[PDB]
Amino acid sequence: GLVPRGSHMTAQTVTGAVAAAQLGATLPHEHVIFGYPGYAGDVTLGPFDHAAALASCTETARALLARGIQTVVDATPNGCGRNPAFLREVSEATGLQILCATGFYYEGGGATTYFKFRASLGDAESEIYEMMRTEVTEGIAGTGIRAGVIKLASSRDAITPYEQLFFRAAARVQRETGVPIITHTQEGQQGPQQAELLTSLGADPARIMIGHMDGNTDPAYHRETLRHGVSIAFDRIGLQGLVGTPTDAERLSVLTTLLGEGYADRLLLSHDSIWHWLGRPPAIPEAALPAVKDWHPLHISDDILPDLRRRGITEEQVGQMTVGNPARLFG
Amino acid sequence: GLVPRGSHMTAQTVTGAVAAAQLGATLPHEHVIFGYPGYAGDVTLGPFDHAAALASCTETARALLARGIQTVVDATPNGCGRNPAFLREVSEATGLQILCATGFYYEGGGATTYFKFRASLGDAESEIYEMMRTEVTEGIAGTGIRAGVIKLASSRDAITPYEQLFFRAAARVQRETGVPIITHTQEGQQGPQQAELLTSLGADPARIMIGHMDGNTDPAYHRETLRHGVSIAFDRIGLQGLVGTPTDAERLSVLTTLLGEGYADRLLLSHDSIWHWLGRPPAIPEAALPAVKDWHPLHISDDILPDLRRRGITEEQVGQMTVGNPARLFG
Ligand SMILES: [Co+2]
Ligand SMILES: [Co+2]
Ligand SMILES: [Co+2]
Ligand SMILES: [Co+2]
Ligand code: NA
Ligand code: NA
Ligand code: NA
Ligand code: NA
Ligand code: NA
Ligand code: NA
Repeated sequence: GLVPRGSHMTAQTVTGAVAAAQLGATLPHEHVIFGYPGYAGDVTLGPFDHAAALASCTETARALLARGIQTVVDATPNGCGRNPAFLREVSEATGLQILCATGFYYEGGGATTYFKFRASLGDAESEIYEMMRTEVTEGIAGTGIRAGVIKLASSRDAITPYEQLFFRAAARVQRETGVPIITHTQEGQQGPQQAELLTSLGADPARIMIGHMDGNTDPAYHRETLRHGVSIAFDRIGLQGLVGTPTDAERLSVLTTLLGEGYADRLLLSHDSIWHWLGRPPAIPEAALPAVKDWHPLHISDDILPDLRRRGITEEQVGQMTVGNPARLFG
Repeated sequence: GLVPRGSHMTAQTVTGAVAAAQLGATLPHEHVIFGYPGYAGDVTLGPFDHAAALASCTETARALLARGIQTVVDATPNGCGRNPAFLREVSEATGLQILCATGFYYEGGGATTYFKFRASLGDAESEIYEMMRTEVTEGIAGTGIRAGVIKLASSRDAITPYEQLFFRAAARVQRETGVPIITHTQEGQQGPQQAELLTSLGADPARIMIGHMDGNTDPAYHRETLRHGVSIAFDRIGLQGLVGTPTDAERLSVLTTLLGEGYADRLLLSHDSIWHWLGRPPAIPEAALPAVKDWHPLHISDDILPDLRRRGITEEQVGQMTVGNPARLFG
């Protein structure tokens, strides 16, 4: 198959390097804690309850370990609450391995004023490249905790000039270190584009995972993204009917077709779940209850995998998506 | 003249209440420390140097006190680096009185994802009202440090539906507590609108200061804002040629005309200066040097006031803008 080619480090979780073989079954895109940019501005009424958060998260972590999931990739952008030290707390308490990211969110949902501004004053791309490179080879906020992946995100209608500063910095870093890249696609679009862009910028397709691909239901769109030899991820499984987002029945339709055409080695599955919100706890409006009912990290282990298997998917296919793939991609 | 009418507390600086008579000459809109939303995401390479920052800021503070300026209103939005405890450090070290704000920035330069999101899920206006009310009557992040003013900001083309959530919350709070409101106008527009809106929402025009009014050079625009009986502020004096922003020569042209028509009691003067940047220190491109040369907090005391006086402005007019007005408005 296609093996990563070029410089390579070692999967750097928030508690240290780990050999690819030790990653085990993995959820490639989740969020232990998250907060939309501005949550910090609601600190007075939406303060972080460390004790409550640490207890809640370790609880969830132990439930994953109970299901054989040994590793989780936390994809929280630098502006969206990323807290390595805490993540490390959760990891050290449970034994769950967690990698964290480096990067900012798409123009519309990230804390974009800062670099959008620096961009007008100078070489922001280079500045972003330096931050990424440092966070992936030395550590974050000087804690010694390195990022295990670079997270990129784009908007619906295009990968904006601001978002591209980040794709270029990432490519530089991916080329230089071999670190993996996971991405966020907005409302099921730009998947092929990020693939064309990253590969054209020289980033290794074998270390690239185009995210939120379940956000699109036309399998032609997936087949086109996969042409670039990158991995794609149905990573919001469980979130049904919010922000474009299709139903799982729909996601599984596509998946069984792609699996049916031999794409097992390029497909990963996650929830993009949030275990503990930062800011004021979200007020889930009555009509939205069903949309998020299966939007938790135990959904794939308990509902999805059994559903694929009983449909014809093999134990080997499930094993390739949940263990094989994360192994080669982050390992 | 027009005196504040309705409930009223006491000017709440970051070190306690202070009688209006004790405010002295004041700079109604400055920023001891600031950071565009996202600066926190650049923590690894743009970390906060407390010692260096505390030394730099107290230095600046002492320079203001040396010029008779006894009070500064820090207008930093909740997402833009607001740090009451630190502000209090600077105040306690020098004796400079500082009030801090409560509020978020305009849709385009603030950390707007959070509430723009909560807005779609529920009654964000009410949530924002609660935060504001608490921060102005009880304190911020539970530190006991209360906000002395509510800061509102709008965009260039309109006061957006998101920005209006904030104008409505503020109005509620202004009506209920009597706390002052200072605002940010984008690229010299919406001044009359914020005035129409706030007053129509029942906020006291005698506790309202429409900001960044020097951003517009047509005095017809000022005269129309002033019709609502609110105060207007040429509060970016010193920033010349960046983000619309006119030249001081131009700002003074308008000012001497407004002063010439008897508007002394409704005009305030500030710099919207930043004493210490949060994040990676800003890279000032060669061509921009002149634009920010006079963009520091000693500019009005040393250059502006002497310029007005030598033009015909009286010691009493200068005294009304720099001492009288802040006294009634924040006192
Ligand atoms: Co995403
Ligand atoms: Co996510
Ligand atoms: Co402003
Ligand atoms: Co300002
Ligand atoms: Na558990
Ligand atoms: Na971000
Ligand atoms: Na793969
Ligand atoms: Na000094
Ligand atoms: Na803000
Ligand atoms: Na006034």
